[PDB]
Amino acid sequence: HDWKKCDQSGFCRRNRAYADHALSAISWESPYKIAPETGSFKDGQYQAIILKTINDHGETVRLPLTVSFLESGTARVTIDEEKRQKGEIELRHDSKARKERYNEAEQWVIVGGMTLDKGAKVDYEDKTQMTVKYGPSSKFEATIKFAPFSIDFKRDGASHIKFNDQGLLNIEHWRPKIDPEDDSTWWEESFGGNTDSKPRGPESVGLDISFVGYEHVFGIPSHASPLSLKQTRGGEGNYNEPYRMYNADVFEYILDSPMTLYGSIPFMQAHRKDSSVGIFWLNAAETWVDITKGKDSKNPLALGVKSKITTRTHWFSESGLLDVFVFLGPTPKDIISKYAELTGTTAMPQEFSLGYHQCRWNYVSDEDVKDVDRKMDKFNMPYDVIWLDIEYTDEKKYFTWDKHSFKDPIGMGKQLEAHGRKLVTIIDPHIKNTNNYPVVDELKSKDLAVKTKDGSIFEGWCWPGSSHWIDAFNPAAREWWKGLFKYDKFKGTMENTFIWNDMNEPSVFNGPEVTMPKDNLHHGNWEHRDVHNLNGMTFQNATYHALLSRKPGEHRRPFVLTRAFFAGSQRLGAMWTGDNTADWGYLKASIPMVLSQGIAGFPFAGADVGGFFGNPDKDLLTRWYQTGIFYPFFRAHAHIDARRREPYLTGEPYNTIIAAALRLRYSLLPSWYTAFRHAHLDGTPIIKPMFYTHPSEEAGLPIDDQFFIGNTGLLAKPVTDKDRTSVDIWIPDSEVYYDYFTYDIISKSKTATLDAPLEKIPLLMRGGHVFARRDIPRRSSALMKWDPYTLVVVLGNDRKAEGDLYVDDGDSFDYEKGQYIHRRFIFDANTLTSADYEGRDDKEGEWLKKMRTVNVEKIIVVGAPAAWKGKKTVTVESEGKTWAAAIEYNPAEKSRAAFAVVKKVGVRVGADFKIVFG
Amino acid sequence: LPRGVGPEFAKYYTSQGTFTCIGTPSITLSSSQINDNSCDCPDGSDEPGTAACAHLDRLSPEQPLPGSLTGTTNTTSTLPGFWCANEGHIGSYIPFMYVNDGVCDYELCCDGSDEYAHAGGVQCENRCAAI
Ligand SMILES: [Ca+2]
Ligand SMILES: [Ca+2]
Repeated sequence: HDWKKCDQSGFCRRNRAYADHALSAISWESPYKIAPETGSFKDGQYQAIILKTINDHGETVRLPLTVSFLESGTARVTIDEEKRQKGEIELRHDSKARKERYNEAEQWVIVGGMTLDKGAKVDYEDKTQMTVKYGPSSKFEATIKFAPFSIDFKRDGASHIKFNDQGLLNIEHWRPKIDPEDDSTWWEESFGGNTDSKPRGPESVGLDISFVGYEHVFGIPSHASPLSLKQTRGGEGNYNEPYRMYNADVFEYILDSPMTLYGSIPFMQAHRKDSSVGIFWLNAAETWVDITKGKDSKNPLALGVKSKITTRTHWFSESGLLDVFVFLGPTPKDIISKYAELTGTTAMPQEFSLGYHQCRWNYVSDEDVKDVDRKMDKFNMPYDVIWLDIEYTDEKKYFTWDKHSFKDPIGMGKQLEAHGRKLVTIIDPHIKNTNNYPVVDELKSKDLAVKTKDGSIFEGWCWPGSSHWIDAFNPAAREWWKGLFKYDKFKGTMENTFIWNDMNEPSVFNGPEVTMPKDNLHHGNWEHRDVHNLNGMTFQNATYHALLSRKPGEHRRPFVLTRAFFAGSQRLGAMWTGDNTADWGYLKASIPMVLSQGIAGFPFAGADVGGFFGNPDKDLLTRWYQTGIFYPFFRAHAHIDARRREPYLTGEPYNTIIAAALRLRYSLLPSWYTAFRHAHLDGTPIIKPMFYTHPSEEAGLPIDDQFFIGNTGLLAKPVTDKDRTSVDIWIPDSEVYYDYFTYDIISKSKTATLDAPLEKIPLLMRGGHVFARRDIPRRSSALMKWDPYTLVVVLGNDRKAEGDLYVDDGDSFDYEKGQYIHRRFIFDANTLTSADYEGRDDKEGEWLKKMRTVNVEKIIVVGAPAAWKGKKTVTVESEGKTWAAAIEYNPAEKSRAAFAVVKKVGVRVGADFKIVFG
Repeated sequence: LPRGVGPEFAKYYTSQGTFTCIGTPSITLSSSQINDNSCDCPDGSDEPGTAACAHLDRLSPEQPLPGSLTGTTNTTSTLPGFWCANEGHIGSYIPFMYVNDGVCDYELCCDGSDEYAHAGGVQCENRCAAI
């Protein structure tokens, strides 16, 4: 129950000291050079040898350099160590650990984007340096300098990203332990009851990466920190330790800290007015990032001499390859979408998983679960899923049920099924070490468990007491795991059961930093140090593949929630921010956290509604529902000591405010699902910060308490302070904005003050958009499946609007073969049209045929033009038929906009149409 | 006579030609607009037999509604619910938001008439005579 500070992490100490030395020496030079005559360029790839000078004799070691220029416009830079590629080192303690630098992070993370640009070309190439042109129309440049090695990445007439400009490149080369630079952290190190045997010695890789002319950087979740990341080298308002990524189970984590949490995505972006760039540091080991805001001059300067403000970052990882992608944008969308091409888009979710999820530690019996389910219906509060935490098990053995408390799990399951609701059951990677437990027998006899430094089976303490851990790095373990989840094997589960993966950092209660020893061995004989941040992801991968098919002929979308994660985990399911606390500061903090998830390419994120630890006041709980309806993943959860707080227990009038928030979420589900579709199509974030939506607006850059929802133009700013009855929203631009609920015109960019009592959600509509909703409330999202849609057409300054709507069966992979509806809606010049979003042509399966009776029935035009007054019909054309529908026009009145409503449109949602107004 | 109308509101569903909204009688409709799945009365009274006025509810997101007693959709509908006559057992109201949702709500609607549109294929039995 204690965490290394940066001084207690030996390689973090060494790398920070490397920086101290470089930054305060007389013209320090990085002792790294390209031997230019080893250099060659062909078919988008530079290759050379970097020679590192390792002492004052001028002795060198060889560090192979690859620079790839990819068809996307992304560059990749990789540096390995030739001695280790060749096995020409010797490990201590007779370790069987691998000698080479871990190089399988690509294979877990990268799924596309790797095609080389044959059109990239050397432009200039003297004996000191070369410049390669690349990217679209050859407008990107990388200047590689030989001696000392550096790279400058350019576009639009300037450097944007520099490698090694401050000279902090550090590859710790292999060296023996001999007798006669401080070496006291090179070998064994001790912390948290444990001693790391360190069989390879020092092997970190680090680099300074400068964002030239950028004042704001973003990313590297997960941290309780602002969206715009802080400096880390001390000073007023700054942190003093670097941001850390080392997935860990951190009990009662605190606010506003660079300390590591449960997952890590080593992806950073930098944004200024109309320019974006980014890097992705692909390394699965413990990683720290120092951030300082500085100037583009390395020297002391004369009075009055100007320098560009520059964010200097210093990245270092315990082991592995130095392996970095460089993204030159120029837009926020460009960066995220290229990142998603490399590491994966958001998986198509089970549609139900966008609804409201009801959980706590624990619902104590099948009867407790059935009672909660009935009470939600009794109090008219919609929900989709109820969740079973660890107490459903028999003595913390996974794949069992406590048959005292959970006597009829199938019956419970069927009750949920009657309203198309689901059940989620927790399954963790620690397998109880006990007898009469076939799962642990098989884990052992198939050799599927994680091992110690000497190859024996690792054993440690978690919820079941003594336990072993599945090694999901091993394909054979993943394939075995798959077998355990078939409905015929995992008795008591059925088609509406899905899975929660927890404790997959991995959390080991008597381990150092509550995790595994660094010298544990995984499949391939990698050390745990090599792969630690990938561990959670391997486990979620295993569970995802298990849910694709759990009986013959089934092929469907998994739902898996994870705690620990890495780059790529967006392909596998959802995350939440772990064990937060029932307090106002944590409510406020949840929004910048969830946003940082999205801009780092894993948007399917949320935080526990109400807070995990403690007991929220009624007003805190109420406001948390109003925030939580904007989390892509929306779940209430509560610690074992917290009082029962199922939402109907709050009492009136809170119950009503809570139900209204739930119903708002449900009514917007068509639009929410469409936002997930775009996340799937090209990694577009689900909720979007102001730097993403409005890159032209400098004042937007740091803002992290408001956001847009997908493609709807809905701008939300939830209330997150105690006792507040107004809210100040930053209006990003000159478009017209309208209150969602009252249609009041909210009164160019600037701060608007709005009324926001407890019962009110601050939600505005931007002009220029169309979004879909479903107005009929229902008990769950499944009972909405066949209901009609309302389109809301929000008109701005230009009398134009556009938007879209994606629908499919929510469950299958039939969308891969075209079995879906995706409409683009355009309003222009008194006409609203619907066309296929991609412009497709023809063959209809069952689901699509059934959608022929599901209609758009209502259209609301907000800001309807005065010319429409007294016209009482519109004309509708679709599929070579024509008819009239009634429209009522409502004039502007007081602060409220004019609005018109078309009634009984009567058009099937899958059909092209044109509606002519005025 | 229109579907979902209880005995004590029967008298309001009568003319030939026009329907006056029961609780908000300054709005008058054509009688073809009863149970046409458009919510045309701001008290909900033109849809006794469908789910289309179920958003007229104090629990649902508030939207402007000219002619509503409150001025918005946050209002108490005139009708108590959708009436299931349940011949052979005993009549009762169910909530409009249980109407045509694909779920047979047999406890209070044993005749199965809540799912008369067969949303998504659903066919409900008439279970009244058994219960
Ligand atoms: Ca009607
Ligand atoms: Ca029903």
